[PDB]
Formats: sequence, structure tokens, C-alpha cells
Amino acid sequence: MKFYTIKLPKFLGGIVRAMLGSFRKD
Repeated sequence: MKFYTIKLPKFLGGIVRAMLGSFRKD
């Protein structure tokens, strides 16, 4: 939540947004 425990650069950050951007709740 606060930050990813993974030392990733923006893995989920750029990707997970894509997932949501594809979900489009409203």
C-alpha cells in the first residue's frame, strides 16, 4: 500500500495501472 516491498522500478506501477485502465469501472 505505502510502497512495494519489491525493489522494482515501476513494474506493477506502470503495469497494474494498465490493468485498471483496462478494467474501467466508470
